[PDB]
Amino acid sequence: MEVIELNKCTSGQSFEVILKPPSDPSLEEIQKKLEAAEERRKYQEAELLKHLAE
Amino acid sequence: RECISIHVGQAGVQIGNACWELYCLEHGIQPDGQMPSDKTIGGGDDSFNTFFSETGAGKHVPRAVFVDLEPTVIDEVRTGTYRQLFHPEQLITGKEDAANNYARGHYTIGKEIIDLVLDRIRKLADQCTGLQGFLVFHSFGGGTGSGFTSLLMERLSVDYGKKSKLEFSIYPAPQVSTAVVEPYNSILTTHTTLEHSDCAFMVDNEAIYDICRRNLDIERPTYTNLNRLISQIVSSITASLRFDGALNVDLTEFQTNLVPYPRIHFPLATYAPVISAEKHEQLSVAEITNACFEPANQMVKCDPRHGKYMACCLLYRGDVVPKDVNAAIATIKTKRSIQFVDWCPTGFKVGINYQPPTVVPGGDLAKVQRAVCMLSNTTAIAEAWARLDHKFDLMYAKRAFVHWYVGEGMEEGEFSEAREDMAALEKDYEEVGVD
Amino acid sequence: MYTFVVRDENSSVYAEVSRLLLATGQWKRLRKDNPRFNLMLGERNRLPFGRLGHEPGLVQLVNYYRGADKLCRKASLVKLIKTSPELSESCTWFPESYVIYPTDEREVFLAAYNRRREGREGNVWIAKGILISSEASELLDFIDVHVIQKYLEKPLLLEPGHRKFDIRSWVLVDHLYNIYLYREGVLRTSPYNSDKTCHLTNHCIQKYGRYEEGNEMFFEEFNQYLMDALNTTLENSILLQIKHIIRSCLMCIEPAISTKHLHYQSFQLFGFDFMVDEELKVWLIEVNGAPACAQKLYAELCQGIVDVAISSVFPLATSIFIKLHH
Amino acid sequence: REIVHIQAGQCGNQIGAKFWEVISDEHGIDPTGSYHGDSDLQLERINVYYNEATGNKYVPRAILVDLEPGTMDSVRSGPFGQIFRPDNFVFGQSGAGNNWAKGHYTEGAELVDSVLDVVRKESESCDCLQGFQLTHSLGGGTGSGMGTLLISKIREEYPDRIMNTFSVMPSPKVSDTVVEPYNATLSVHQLVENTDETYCIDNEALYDICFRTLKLTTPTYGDLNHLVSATMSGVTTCLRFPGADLRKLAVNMVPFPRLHFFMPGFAPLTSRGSQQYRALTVPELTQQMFDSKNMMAACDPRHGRYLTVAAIFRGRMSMKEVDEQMLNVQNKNSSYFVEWIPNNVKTAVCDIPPRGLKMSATFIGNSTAIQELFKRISEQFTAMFRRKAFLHWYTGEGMDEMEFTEAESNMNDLVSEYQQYQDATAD
Ligand SMILES: C=C/C=C\[C@H](C)[C@@H]1OC(=O)/C=C\C=C\[C@@H](C)[C@@H](O)C[C@H](O)/C=C\[C@H](C)[C@H](O)[C@@H](C)C[C@@H](C)CC[C@@H](O)[C@@H]1C
Ligand SMILES: Nc1nc2c(ncn2[C@@H]2O[C@H](COP(=O)(O)OP(=O)(O)OP(=O)(O)O)[C@@H](O)[C@H]2O)c(=O)[nH]1
Ligand SMILES: Nc1ncnc2c1ncn2[C@@H]1O[C@H](COP(=O)(O)OP(=O)(O)CP(=O)(O)O)[C@@H](O)[C@H]1O
Ligand SMILES: Nc1nc2c(ncn2[C@@H]2O[C@H](COP(=O)(O)OP(=O)(O)O)[C@@H](O)[C@H]2O)c(=O)[nH]1
Ligand SMILES: [Ca+2]
Ligand SMILES: [Ca+2]
Ligand SMILES: [Mg+2]
Ligand SMILES: [Mg+2]
Repeated sequence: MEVIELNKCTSGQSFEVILKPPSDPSLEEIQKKLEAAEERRKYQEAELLKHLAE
Repeated sequence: RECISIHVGQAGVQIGNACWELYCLEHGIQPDGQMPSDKTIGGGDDSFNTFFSETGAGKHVPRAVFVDLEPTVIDEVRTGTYRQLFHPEQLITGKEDAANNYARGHYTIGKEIIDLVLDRIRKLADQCTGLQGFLVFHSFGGGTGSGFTSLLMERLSVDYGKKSKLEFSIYPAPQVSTAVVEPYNSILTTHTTLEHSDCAFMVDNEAIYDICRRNLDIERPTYTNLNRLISQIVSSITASLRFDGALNVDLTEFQTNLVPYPRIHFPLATYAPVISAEKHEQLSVAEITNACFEPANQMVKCDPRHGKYMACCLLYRGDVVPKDVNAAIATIKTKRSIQFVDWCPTGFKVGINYQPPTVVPGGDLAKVQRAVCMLSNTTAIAEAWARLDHKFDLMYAKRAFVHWYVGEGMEEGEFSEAREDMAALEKDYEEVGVD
Repeated sequence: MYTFVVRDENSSVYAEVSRLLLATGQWKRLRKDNPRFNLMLGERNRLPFGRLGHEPGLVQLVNYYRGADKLCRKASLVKLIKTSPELSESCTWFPESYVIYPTDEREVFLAAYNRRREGREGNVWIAKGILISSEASELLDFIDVHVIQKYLEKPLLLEPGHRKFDIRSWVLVDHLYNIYLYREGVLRTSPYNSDKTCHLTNHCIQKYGRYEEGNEMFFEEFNQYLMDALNTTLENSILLQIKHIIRSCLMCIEPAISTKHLHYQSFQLFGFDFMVDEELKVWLIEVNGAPACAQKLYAELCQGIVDVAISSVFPLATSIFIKLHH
Repeated sequence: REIVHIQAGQCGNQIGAKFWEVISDEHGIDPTGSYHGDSDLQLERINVYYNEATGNKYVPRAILVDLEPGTMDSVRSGPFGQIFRPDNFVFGQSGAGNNWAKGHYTEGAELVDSVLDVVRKESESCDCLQGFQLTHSLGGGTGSGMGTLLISKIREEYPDRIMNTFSVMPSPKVSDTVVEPYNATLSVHQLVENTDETYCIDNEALYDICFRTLKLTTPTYGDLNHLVSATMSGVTTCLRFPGADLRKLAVNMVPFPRLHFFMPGFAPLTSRGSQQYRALTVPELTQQMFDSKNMMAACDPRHGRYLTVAAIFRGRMSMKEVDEQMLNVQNKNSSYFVEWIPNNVKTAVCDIPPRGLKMSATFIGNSTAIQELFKRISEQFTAMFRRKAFLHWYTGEGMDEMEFTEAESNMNDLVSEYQQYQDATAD
């Protein structure tokens, strides 16, 4: 074993125990997606209202 | 260096309530906001000020925003014991919720409330001389927790590009859920949030439920039961930011210590001991450390023996000295199955905070003299993605319930894109972990 | 009543355990993908262990130990014995073996081979699609993952006939990790010529049958032969050693695979393969995780599985096993 | 939050009236609209169904519709008839002659704007309207024809609100006129398109429960309606008491837009033979609830498979015991739940039981068995239509035969849809 980096604050302590060494979308793009969703909802509504008017 | 908490949806809000209540007990903050030990009135930059700012009358105000698309859960906050703690701007409610529909939380209602939320978050940011980043609490299965949270996280990457974002996420469990569509919402929100979260702590309600039945002997746990136990885990995970310490004292250290690969950013949490307050025998450092390798004590049920560790971190509260930890570590490594990936060092980062855990008076959890929360990045947690992915696959092959999401303006293609991203996530875990 | 599913349509044994369950009127078989089962008679490969033990209110049991391949892959068994502190020094019942890929021991194999031929010792090995040969180059050209294992040149030969053999023992490990050795074993038998037929005893590499029906000989007789031929018993000369090897292998991996304190439960039926040399010393050959049975023994043994591994968890409204202790 | 309730035609207003009697009682609202209960739990979610009038008077958010005045008069005279807002009775004088065309196109058209006026006024005072609920029959003319006209006009004015119905299906066993199959087939067409959740109440099942289980020799519509009001009280407990808005319920109960026709059930169903006072255990409640003899659509659940199942328990009982029995029955009926909707049986508990019962249970199932109800209607419809029997009553109101063909074609399509999902496996 190997115990390193022992820090002793007044509220406790911390240290590392070693046991073996080894071996984005912009704001506009987000807006496009949301408005796209809005338009598909609005299209679907318009079909409904048109169908009801019939 | 300040931290801003964001509580999204019913699960995030109610867990946020349990956490801030616990914080106040731990820091000596009365319900009315006053903090007698804080001898610097209306100022100072002590350790606990990373979570609380101060008014001129001496009030200690959480650095928190609560958002929900429906007002009845946030009304609890407005009327609870610690109501006097918050101000109205920090509480944001809509009129009607996402109906467990990710598409409704993200597209339909999200689009309409995000700028208000970002504005209210901006108002806390401007109070911070050195903002660290955000801790985001939410369910996977709620329409709001899943759908609005992923919108928020995208926008937080845009507005606070250089800030860390951590997640505490409630993973769905049929024992304490009435919904059938949570596998959809879960995948949809993980796919969209993945690039934008630095480190996410998943809590499986199944595990919390079973720890409450077994350890606390509660025939049928309530959310209040589940949230008090969760808030112990959150508190011990965040104590390093709120108390004088050297381990995990800023959000970026979480990523540094637990996350070698950006996508594999879901540590397994394990807590001990959980002791019924009605009881008791007081466990040793070696015993509670040994408990951290018991699947029964994990926040997500899975079997770490059949995966590989990439990193591992032990957080002790209470009467613990380093010599005890090392002897206990030495012993367990000769007994237990523990295999790190060959390209990581086999080791533990240990932090001890001398203040023993705090409990809600009259709650079901016994006050103990020492406890430990182990944070380990295991490939074994991939079991939970496989479970979730399989439930998704079962409904999705018949397109069951899909019309509800499409009807909110989502494209069917987003299900596939999300699912294929999760398939790659599972492939990533296998590569890291199997021979 | 109890429910189970079936997902290995080729399981010789569990097809019979499935039929017995049905005969008790208290088990019913759901389609193979129904998730609300008490028992899974699961698939040999890719068994979805990580989806077990998350059905509300359901106690779930499966007939394979996740992780047991470490003993039933010929390659894995070798690394386990070599690198397990519990077996490394202590293993005097396993032939000298080496892993060799077409973490590799090509250089170490050649080191012990030089000792052998140079010392003029017996230097015949068997790599395993098997090939027994005495020249090291003749073996490797065949391998281009196999293991190369020292071929036992002085095997115990049954008489008359001068015939090789092997011993299969069936081992059931229940959810509590009791180790149950089935009272019945079989010999599988070949004359030995110091032509892969008298050198390979597999039941397929033979199929012949004049000495014993089906080239298989059971313990009642093999004991009598040892008494008549060698003034010893099956228990003293061989079975003590078999019980010790089973316990060593299975106790070794118990911490890695035990399902106590786990959210689902495991049992598994194993077939250990053994060799006996002419000094009545016993040698573990391989461990089979998906064994068939002797036609004669299917009945008794499949009822033992239900009695000891299944009904032990889902009870219904003498003993054929030897319990190997801890 | 708020629901607007509509009841249309004879059957709709009679069942509607009992429902308001029952739940008014459960909420401690006396016949004058004054509150006299004993628990905050009664008032916690009272606005979902009641408006508040000055002086802590609670007025049902209910619209009463009909084309002749008889049943409306009888309601005003009934027990809680004073409780209804006078302006909310909307009615004509012609009647609809048990004729869908008259309810939907000729007599009904005349009266529908007046109903939409009352609906608007009730909507406008809602803090946040969840949706609408309509009770009606499908065999008559006003409930069936005007009712579905109303739903169409509500959807046009409120396209993004939930629309649910409690719909009494006809059966020859409890029949008023021979044209019922026509009226119901024309209505199912509308319902397939314009409701989010329809509770199918089959008068045949109601009758058989009263006859075979309740041991009632000669049931009355009063009897049937008591069963229906208890069931309506059960399914809406999760809306009226702490526990679920209409949309979140539909999202988790309706996996495909067209298959939203539910089979309700109630328990206990027992004979009053000195058994009525016997405490009923949680096992008894749960076994009954899933028994065929307890379901109010004459459909054998064993003949199909459940897509989703909601079970609501009422009273003070072991929540532990409840889970144990719900799980036990899923293991029994493992065969009857589709395997491609994980965890599709869900349970709620509410401590406030119905008046006069220590505990009760209401069952709500989305079962492919319901296909049997629609194919029965289809068969009866076809027997008459192939000979154009009784068609002149409809063509004389301006309808063409082609509209009958479309409705029949639409219902048979629905039946084949249930059949597909009954045979679908995860394989
Ligand atoms: C004829 C049986 C009457 C009572 C039973 C002994 C039993 O309740 C019981 O054991 C005990 C109490 C029931 C109290 C409530 C509910 C009250 O509405 C009952 C009503 O007064 C009785 C009969 C009405 C006028 C109808 O004829 C009937 C069809 C309604 C339906 C809800 C009854 C189902 C039974 O299983 C019931 C719940
Ligand atoms: N542990 C815990 N889980 C909760 C809590 N509240 C809800 N859940 C779980 O969260 C999921 C439901 O999501 P919610 O958070 O209620 O939904 P939401 O984010 O409010 O979104 P909508 O209601 O759909 O608009 C289910 O899995 C519940 O079990 C809570 O307080 N604690
Ligand atoms: N080291 C050794 N010395 C002598 N004979 C050996 C040997 N290793 C293997 N054999 C012989 O070769 C046969 C096959 O061995 P092995 O079990 O390794 O192959 P296999 O797995 O394909 C057959 P099975 O699974 O049925 O046991 C054995 O029955 C045995 O007689
Ligand atoms: N259960 C029940 N069914 C009824 C009642 N009244 C009528 N029915 C049935 O409803 C259908 C007739 O519709 P009805 O409501 O009388 O015609 P409407 O007034 O024009 O809507 C037939 O199926 C009748 O059996 C009632 O009070 N209860
Ligand atoms: Ca201060
Ligand atoms: Ca083999
Ligand atoms: Mg909510
Ligand atoms: Mg009538």
